[PDB]
Parts: sequence; structure tokens; C-alpha cells
Amino acid sequence: AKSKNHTAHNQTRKAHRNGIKKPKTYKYPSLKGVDPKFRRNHKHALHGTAKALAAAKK
Amino acid sequence: GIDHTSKQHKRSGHRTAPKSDNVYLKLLVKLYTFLARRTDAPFNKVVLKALFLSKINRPPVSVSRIARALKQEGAANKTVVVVGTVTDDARIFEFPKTTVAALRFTAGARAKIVKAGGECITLDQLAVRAPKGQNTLILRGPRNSREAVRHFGMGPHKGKAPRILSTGRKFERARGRRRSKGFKV
Amino acid sequence: VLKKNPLKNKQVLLRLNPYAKVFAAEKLGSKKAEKTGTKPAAVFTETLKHD
Amino acid sequence: AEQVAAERAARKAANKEKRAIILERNAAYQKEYETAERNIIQAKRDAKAAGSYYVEAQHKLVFVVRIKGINKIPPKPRKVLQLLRLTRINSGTFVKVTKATLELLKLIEPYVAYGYPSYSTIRQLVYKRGFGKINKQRVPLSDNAIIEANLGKYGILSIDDLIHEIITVGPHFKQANNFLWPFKLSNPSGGWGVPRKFKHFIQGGSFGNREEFINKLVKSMN
Amino acid sequence: MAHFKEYQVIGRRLPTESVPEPKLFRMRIFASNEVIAKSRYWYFLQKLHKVKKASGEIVSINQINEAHPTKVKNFGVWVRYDSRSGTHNMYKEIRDVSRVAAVETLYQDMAARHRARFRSIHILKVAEIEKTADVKRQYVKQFLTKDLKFPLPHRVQKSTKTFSYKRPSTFY
Amino acid sequence: GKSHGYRSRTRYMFQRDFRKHGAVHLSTYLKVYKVGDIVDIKANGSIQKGMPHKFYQGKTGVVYNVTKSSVGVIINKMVGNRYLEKRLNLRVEHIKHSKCRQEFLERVKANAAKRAEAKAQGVAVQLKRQPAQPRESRIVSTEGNVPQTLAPVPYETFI
RNA sequence: AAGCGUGUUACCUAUACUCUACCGUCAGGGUUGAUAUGAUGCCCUGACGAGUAGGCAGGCGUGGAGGUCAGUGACGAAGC
RNA sequence: UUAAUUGAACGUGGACAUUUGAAUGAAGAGCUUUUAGUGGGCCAUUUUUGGUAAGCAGAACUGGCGAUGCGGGAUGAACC
RNA sequence: GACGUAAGUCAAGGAUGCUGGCAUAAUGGUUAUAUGCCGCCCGUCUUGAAACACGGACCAAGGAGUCUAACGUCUAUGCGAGUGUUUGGGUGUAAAACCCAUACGCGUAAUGAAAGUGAACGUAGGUUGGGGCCUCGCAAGAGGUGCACAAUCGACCGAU
RNA sequence: CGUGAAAUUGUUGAAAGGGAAGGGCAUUUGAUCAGACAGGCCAGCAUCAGUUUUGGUGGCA
Ligand SMILES: [Mg+2]
Ligand SMILES: [Mg+2]
Ligand SMILES: [Mg+2]
Ligand SMILES: [Mg+2]
Ligand SMILES: [Mg+2]
Ligand SMILES: [Mg+2]
Ligand SMILES: [Mg+2]
Ligand SMILES: [Mg+2]
Ligand SMILES: [Mg+2]
Ligand SMILES: [Mg+2]
Ligand SMILES: [Mg+2]
Ligand SMILES: [Mg+2]
Ligand SMILES: [Mg+2]
Ligand SMILES: [Mg+2]
Ligand SMILES: [Mg+2]
Ligand SMILES: [Mg+2]
Ligand SMILES: [Mg+2]
Ligand SMILES: [Mg+2]
Ligand SMILES: [Mg+2]
Ligand SMILES: [Mg+2]
Ligand SMILES: [Mg+2]
Ligand SMILES: [Mg+2]
Ligand SMILES: [Mg+2]
Ligand SMILES: [Mg+2]
Ligand SMILES: [Mg+2]
Ligand SMILES: [Mg+2]
Repeated sequence: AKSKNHTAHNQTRKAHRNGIKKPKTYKYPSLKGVDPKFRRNHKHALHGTAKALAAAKK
Repeated sequence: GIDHTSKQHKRSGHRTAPKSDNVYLKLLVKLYTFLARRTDAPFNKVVLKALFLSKINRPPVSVSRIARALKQEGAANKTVVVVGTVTDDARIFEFPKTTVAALRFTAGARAKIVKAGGECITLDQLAVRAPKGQNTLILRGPRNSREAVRHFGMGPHKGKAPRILSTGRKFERARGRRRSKGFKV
Repeated sequence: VLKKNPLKNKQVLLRLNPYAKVFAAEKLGSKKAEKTGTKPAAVFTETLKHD
Repeated sequence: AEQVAAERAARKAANKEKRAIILERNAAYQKEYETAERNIIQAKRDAKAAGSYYVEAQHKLVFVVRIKGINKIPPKPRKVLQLLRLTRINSGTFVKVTKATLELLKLIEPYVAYGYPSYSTIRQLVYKRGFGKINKQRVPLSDNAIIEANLGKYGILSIDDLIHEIITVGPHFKQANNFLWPFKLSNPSGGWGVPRKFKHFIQGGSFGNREEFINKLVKSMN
Repeated sequence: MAHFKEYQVIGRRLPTESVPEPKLFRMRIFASNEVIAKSRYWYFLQKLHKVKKASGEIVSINQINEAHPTKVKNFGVWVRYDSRSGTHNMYKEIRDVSRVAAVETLYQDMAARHRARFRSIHILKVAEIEKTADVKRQYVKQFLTKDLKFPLPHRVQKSTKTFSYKRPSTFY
Repeated sequence: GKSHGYRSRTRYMFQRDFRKHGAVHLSTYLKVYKVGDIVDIKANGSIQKGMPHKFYQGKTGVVYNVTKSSVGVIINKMVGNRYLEKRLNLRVEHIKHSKCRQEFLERVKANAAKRAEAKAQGVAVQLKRQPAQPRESRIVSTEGNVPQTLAPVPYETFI
């Protein structure tokens, strides 16, 4: 026997009953998908700034 | 009729009492309910809420965690407060002399603290000597190192632990876990 | 325990608004305006009565 | 001898000085109101005397009453009505008029009646149906100290100070208006004056902008 | 709406740098109150000039009183109205003591004889006919004959009671 | 049966503009993109490589990666009842700087200058923007501007 | 016209709106050197109350078991 | 990476404050685990496909009935 | 708060004052009946049941999410880098209660198909937050420390 | 042949009854019933308070 094929009826009411949410930004997002050459050199740049600050502060 | 913006009659969802029937715990709660009401020190309200917590929500605090906390500069003479159990840790070979206030001490933890010259104190004696939590260091154990937490949020590419009885070869290490067999998660 | 409405219950009206006593005494709710005698210009009256 | 008398004498004298302050501020407001209204009346007369027209400054404040029930409301009007705090039928609130708010009134016209409230209607509304939102609770004003303890940091020490901030839409209108719990009005005491409410006021119904006739409607409901 | 009221409504486009002091257009509007009069003003300026309520401004609204409320006048009225199948112009004559009640009579007449709602009527013009023999409709012309007098036969008296003991008369 | 290929229903969206076919002008290639730049997505049907899917047409995102010929863009996409982070590899042709960000920076500069000059005098110099306000009162004279207008007009067929 | 078009008022009455009380629920608070011993207590303040499928909570009732009431009972238990 | 501290990314240190950068509201906000039922729908306005049409079949957005009594439409799941 | 110079009073954080009848079926409750208005038969499947859909003539008694092995989340409790006496042994007032050795299980190490190898550069790291605590401040606030937790970049173990 | 329920039934008593009966709210009538005099029941007037409804009249713009 035949029945309903598709409908988006009630779908926005379900979606809104728990408040369609933004993706909750952070400082320092994941560096996923960044260019590997930059990422490799960023590692050494951060290592050097860690040395410089540690020597500066102690 | 009222166009309700918020769910009606919603409970706070926070414990307002220990689920425990321990009479001594309820006496400690009677004490810190008074102190949280009659003082404005935030320490008393924090301890009260910690007194309500469940077991998984008050993990053990190790003596070595306490000793690391005492290595914080300017903290070496602070009364460590643990609303829970303090366990022993043989991985530390030099324990400092300090006063630790906790709900429960293990035999090893108490012996280590006392052998260091320190003191083990109940929360009511802490309330007597530091009514506003003066010079106190509240420590908490690691909540997310529970075995059960490994399995939360399981799914493709999530990298959590599958709920599984037997481990090793033949137990979920095949199609779905390597490209040679279908795909990899 | 009981909301006594100002605008009646003169006592509550005086607990709020101490100026109500001066208002009633000086009849500031029935204040006469000074009789000035300006007259609209002819262009206004003609425009108003225009068909 | 707990020295209750010193506390009582200081506290009564403090009450007298606060009441002297409120008294002189209510007198100044009354001067400001009457001077303003006479200024517009004379300015209209002088423009007519000179062959000109005095275009009265557009109204800065509206009072809005939700006149429609809760069921069967589309979601955009439903959201705007919630943001105007009109969560039930015959609830009313004050809105400061800008483009950002006139567009909201445009979205909720078929569900509300609004217009421009006079001083008398604001006073009677605050005096009879005036409640403050204090620590999430609806508190009857009923005393000036309740207002000063919650809006004194904006310079609002009395119920008349609050009315002044509302009608002369002052720098702290927003704080003062939100402090006021949305007025819960009755049905009109002599009826709505129409056979069918849910047509525009222009069309012979009840809703939409009915600018100065909002005073008669609100007075009947208050 | 105890009756209509006649308002003069003067408005203009909003002034700009290009054109300060615009032209000040004015209409006479028959409306139940100020709000409807202003609405009718904009609705009619909608059809004549490029302007709407948002690009314009109401300079003045003033009620217009009858110069002589207690003088009986013959009014000629030009109306435009929409019937169910098209738009039609007509001219009618109404005898009464004021423009506002003549227009009130006119709306009642249009509703009764043509089922034309206030929605579907434009008052093009109202003007008193200052001379007899310029009156053209016979239903108003019959009332201008010299020494006019008619009886009111079959007077029906209103009874406050439910039962009468007299078997009444309709004399007059 | 149905059809849901990658570029379905893009007949008009990926059109070139009228009399605007051909090679892409060199400005789009000389524009510089840094991480954090806010960019608008509009696909160029001439450049078939590195195209955004049709969902991202008209979407505005943030640059997170810069490569030789392309830019990594983060877009927030409503999937069901939440938003998901999407990362797009788009060549520079399908990308332009968003003028919203440039104009906001202009306001930030102007706020700084106004704050700096206000520190000399005039505390609380109203940095925030305001919604358009109701008009003040005004006097409209009839000198050379006497009101004069007609009534509604009669009906004519015009045909 | 107690019909049709239109206009004006008065008037009728919903579990809706305003105020008051009582019940319950939720929330926010108060209360210990006799809280003039009920602190899962007492008290203050505000808001709220539709409901299938379903979830949860606090209670009521039945057969048997440990403890207590040194409980009831042939001067009448239980059952009806 | 640049011809080249030229840049890139991350930073040390210093300056800025509640009109801190529109309005309105905000009922606490954020977050986690776990598990029920459900996975036949139907109806109204508007958009809309097949069809002469259907109380027909099929989609869009919204509001409803289902799950809902109450006043009104005599009567009636959905209309007011 | 008001009034009064003060005494004190008041309609000012919720009714008092004066007077009468009766003290019983008088008010009230219960019940039968009458009157006005209203009220379709429950249960069930169903988009939709009062249905010309099904089960049900009546009554009593009986009558349907149980126990078990293994397990997930949550909670209580004991002990805690451990934990579990009860297979068994000792003992007993004898299927109870009480006591106990060696093991064994799970945990304290992972990873690789496997052979195998196997966890501190550092105050067990850096950055951003972070309750609480500390110091200075009437306070706001500022500074120090910052457990849990969150994001992120590293370091270490195994595989490649 | 302990107790001895319900369905169903006889008798007596009460009551109602023009094509069902039963039910809800309210009250009348009949029958029936509890408790209190160390204030229990029902009312009336006055001065107030809270919320309202309907009049009269004054002063202003
Ligand atoms: Mg289906
Ligand atoms: Mg009435
Ligand atoms: Mg296609
Ligand atoms: Mg009629
Ligand atoms: Mg309910
Ligand atoms: Mg039993
Ligand atoms: Mg017996
Ligand atoms: Mg099914
Ligand atoms: Mg169903
Ligand atoms: Mg109806
Ligand atoms: Mg009908
Ligand atoms: Mg109906
Ligand atoms: Mg009776
Ligand atoms: Mg019926
Ligand atoms: Mg069927
Ligand atoms: Mg049924
Ligand atoms: Mg069947
Ligand atoms: Mg059968
Ligand atoms: Mg059977
Ligand atoms: Mg049974
Ligand atoms: Mg027997
Ligand atoms: Mg027998
Ligand atoms: Mg029987
Ligand atoms: Mg018969
Ligand atoms: Mg009956
Ligand atoms: Mg009264």
C-alpha cells in the first residue's frame, strides 16, 4: 500500500526545540588542514620563542 | 494562557543535598550550610557543594598530587583541602610537612602525611581553625581518567575506546579499522 | 501583604510622592493659563477654508 | 543599652532628607512638564500667526498592549512579542521609538494595539499596576525605597523619578523600562468599542497604531 | 463614529539636500478621526505623486467646521466607486445642513443602493449648489417648491407597555 | 530517477555575467589573502578547478590556510539542529574580500581617533552607534509654498 | 423585518484577562552562642499549573520475613 | 618565505574601561551521560505538480488536529 | 507615612465595633426525589469511533515485564594501587555467625599480524581561560598562585 | 450442617415513572445524621480596607 514519500513538516520545530547552536568558537583552533611546510616551520619558531621567553623570565 | 519562553517547573539539576544516608556526612553538611549562610567566604559554599557530589565526581586525590600542589610558589604552608579521599602514592620519595584536611584518608596516605611531620584533619576541624577557608588550597582529582570516560562519544574518527569484553586479535581489529579490510573507521 | 492602590487611598498616595500635598493645595490640576491673543495669518485661514 | 535611639534618630532624619529631595525633584519635574506643554501650544499658535505650520516632534515613546491570545501565532511575530515581553493577552509595555523598534512593531501589528501614552496614563499605570523586577521576582513598588535600592545608581529615587525617565525618554530609559515588570492589564471596562478586534484600528478594528486613542484604551483596561 | 468629520491634511515629501522646502500638498478628507484622516491622506497621495508615508511627512491636520451648520443646503457630490465588475463615476444630490452629514448620507446611500462599501468609494467632490434651478435630481428638487407642506399619515406610536387597553389610532 | 550530481541546479548560478565572459582580470590574482581575512564565496564558472560547491555560493567565511593558488576557508553550515565547521579549498578566483570587514575596521579607526581627541575633554563622547531617531520639531512656512492640491480623480478607460 | 447593505450605541457571556483566597510545583532566600528543642524542620518572597505515547517522583493497598508497640482479642480476632 | 628581518605565523614589553564601540530580550548559561516512545499521519491559509474533477494523488513554509477540554460556528478532529 | 508645636492619634506592612434570634436538625452533611441546563458506551486498532469497526449478558475467584548468566550508564557503601573472606580450610550455639593460607580474577602498560619493543629535555612542558586561596585595597579593582575541566602546540611509548 | 460475599430471586417498606435508564452543577421537598453553651448556628447596622460597578456635581486646557 502507498504512504507518504517525504515531508519536512515539523522538522524546523524539532530543530528549534533545543536551540540550533553555533559551533562554540575557541582561541587556538585546530591547525588541521594547514599547509605542512608552514606547520613544520611554525614548530621551530614556537620552540625558539619558548627559549627566548624562558631565558628572559627565569 | 502564557507563551512560555522557558520550560515550566524545571528543577535546577544541581544536587542540593548528598544522596548518601551517612549521618556524619549530613552533619558535615549541616555545619557548612550554616557557614555558607552566615559567612560570605566563597570557600564555604564551594566545600558545601563538593560535599554533595557523587563518587565519580570526587575522584581520589593522591599525596603526590598534594605535594605537587605544595610546590606552587607561596603555597608551601597552605592547608590542603580535599572533599573526598586522599590515597597514598609510593612514586614520590620526599613528602613535605603539611596539614591536609580531607573527608577520608587511606592508611598509607595518613601514615605518609604523619611521617612527614604533617597533620591529617577532618573537615569540621578545618571549619574550626579556618572558618572562612583562610590560607586553604582546594584540590580535586582527575575526573576524566575514569575508565567509563574512555567510551563516551564513540563514533567514526572520534578515536574513543569501543565497549568490548575480550581484547586482542580477532576482537574488532578488522573491516572498519584498516584499509586492507574495507576501510578505516 | 496587600497592595494599596495610590490614586485612591490618599495615605499611600502621600507615602509615595510627597509633592501630592502641594499639588492638591495649590490646585495644580486646575491651573489657569494666561490669556494671550495671537491670531493666525490670513494665508492659514484661507488655506483652511479652501475647497 | 544597645543604642537603638541613635540608629532611629539617624534613620528618621535620613528619611526626611530623602523625602525633601524627592519633594523638590517632583516640583521641578512638574515645572518641566507644564513648561514643555505650554511651549508646544504657544509654538503652534505662533507658527499659525506667522503663516507657517509647526510640525510637532515625532513621538518618542509608545505603549504596546498584546490584544491577541497565545495560540496560532507565526514564529517571527512570536519571537518579537517575546522580545517585547508581551507573553500573554492584555500584557503591556513601553517601547522607545527608533527604526530598530518600529520594524518590530511592523512585524507584530495584527497582534497588538499601541500608541503614544500621555503623562496621566503613564502615571496611573505605574501607580496602580507598577511592579519592579527584583532578583527575578515581580515586586509591587508600593514604596520609594524599593525603587531607589534597584535604580538609585541611575539617579531614580522615587516612583515619580521612574515615571519621568519613562515619559521623557532619558539616558537610562532601557534600564528603567526593563526594571518595570510588563504591565498586566484587565479587559477594557466598557468593552473594546468595536464588534471585531482583529482588524486594524483604521479598518474599524482594534490592532495597529491608534496613537492618542491608546490612552483611552489603556485607561479603560488599567 | 457619531458622524464623519472633515479634516484638512497637509503633507509633503521629506526635505532633502537637493530639494529643501517641498511643495506642501493638501487634501480635505472625510474620516471618523485623526488616524483615519492621515491614513486616507497618504492613500490618496499614493495615487497622485511618487511618495508614501515613509518618504513623506504630515505637516498639518485641522478639522474643518461647517461655516453655517444651521443653514439647509443642497449639496452636489461627485463620487467614484468600484462595483463588483468595474469602476463608475456618478453625481448625486443631498440636501442637509452640513458637508459632513451630507457625506455621511452619501456613504449610506451608496451602501444601500449599490452595495458600495466605504472601502470602494472615492469622494471626488462635494460642493453646495448656491442657486436653485441648478438642482437637477428630482428627489431633491421636489423639496424646493414654494410653501412646501406635507402631512405624515399613519402615525405609529411607540408603546412602553406590552398590553394596551385602547385599540389605538394612527391619526396625526 | 532523481539526479543529485555535484553541480546540479547550477545552470544560472555558475553563469558568467552578460558581456562579462572571458579571462579573469589580474586584480583577483594580485589580491593578497592572510589567515583571518573574511572572504565572500562566489564561484567563477570559467575556472572549473577549485570550485566551491553550490551550497557555499553567497556564504562568507574566514581564511585559515593559504597555499600557492588557493585559500582555505572556514564556513559554518547548519546540519540538522546544529552548525558544523566546513573547510573549503578554493582558488582565489572564487573568492573576494568582504567589504563588511573593511568598513568595520574603518569605524574602529574612527573610534580610536574620537577617543583620543575626547581624552582632552568631553568624557563619554558617545562612541556607540544609534538607531535612526524620530524627527525633531520643525516649522514649515508657506512663503512661496502655499498648500494647493486637488481631490482624487475620476475614472477614465485610457484604452 | 426578526430580510439585504451600511452606521451608531447599549447589552449578554468562556475553563481567556484583572484582583483575592486555598492546593501543589519550581525558583530565590531567612532561621543555631535556647534556632525559645520538628534544619529531609519552621518561615519569607515570586512565578507557574492542558496533555496521548512515554519518562521520572511522592504515596496508597496485598501475601510472607527481622525488630518493636511487655499492641488487640472468647468481656469476641478475622471475615462479611 | 624574501634580492634583502622582506614578510608570514606566534609572541615579550607598553597604552586604552564600562556609551567597550547598534536595538530588544535573556526566562540562569555552558556541558555530559543515559535511556523511553516514535519512524502509518491527517487538516487550514498561502505557494504548488498530475488530473475534467474529487471529501483524489503528490511537494513548500507556517499554523493546527493527532495528544485538547473550554466559549462560538444548531450539529462536526482540524474553522473562529 | 499622614495629622498634631508636643502629648498622642490615624483610613499608614490584610476587620473591627455594636446589636438580635436560635442552640436545634434551625444551618450543614448524607440520601431519595423533583426542577433548570448539560451529559452518546466502555475498552481497542486508528489520520479519524457513539459508530452500520472489533471484545464485552451477569457475578465471584484466578489472570500477564519474571528469574537467571554476562554486561552498559548512573547511584549508595567498603577499602584503595590495590581489591575480592564463603573453591577450600578452621570453627560453630551447625545450611547461620565468626576466622584464614596459597592461588586465581580484575586493576596497576601500551602497542604490533607477529617476531618484538615498551612510556620525564623541562618544577611531568608552553599558551589561553579557569573556581578557590594569597597580597595590596573602604570598596571597586589590581597583582600572585592557580586543582578539576576546556581548547591548543609540544615531549615520551609502540606501529609504519 | 463453620463463616456464608456477589450475580440472580421472594416478601415487606419507601420512592419515582407520557418511546429507555444511569450521570454533572445547583437548589426545593421528604427521610436520615454528627457535634456544641465550661462561644456553637444564622443574621442586621456602623466605621474601614482590597477589588469593582453605577450615578451626581466642581475646576481647568
Ligand atoms: Mg512512512
Ligand atoms: Mg457594563
Ligand atoms: Mg541535476
Ligand atoms: Mg442592519
Ligand atoms: Mg499536567
Ligand atoms: Mg503482611
Ligand atoms: Mg468481630
Ligand atoms: Mg507502525
Ligand atoms: Mg496515534
Ligand atoms: Mg464563534
Ligand atoms: Mg452551521
Ligand atoms: Mg464547536
Ligand atoms: Mg436534602
Ligand atoms: Mg444534551
Ligand atoms: Mg481505517
Ligand atoms: Mg471508542
Ligand atoms: Mg479485529
Ligand atoms: Mg460480542
Ligand atoms: Mg466472555
Ligand atoms: Mg482477583
Ligand atoms: Mg461450608
Ligand atoms: Mg452455613
Ligand atoms: Mg445479592
Ligand atoms: Mg409503554
Ligand atoms: Mg437529571
Ligand atoms: Mg470599599
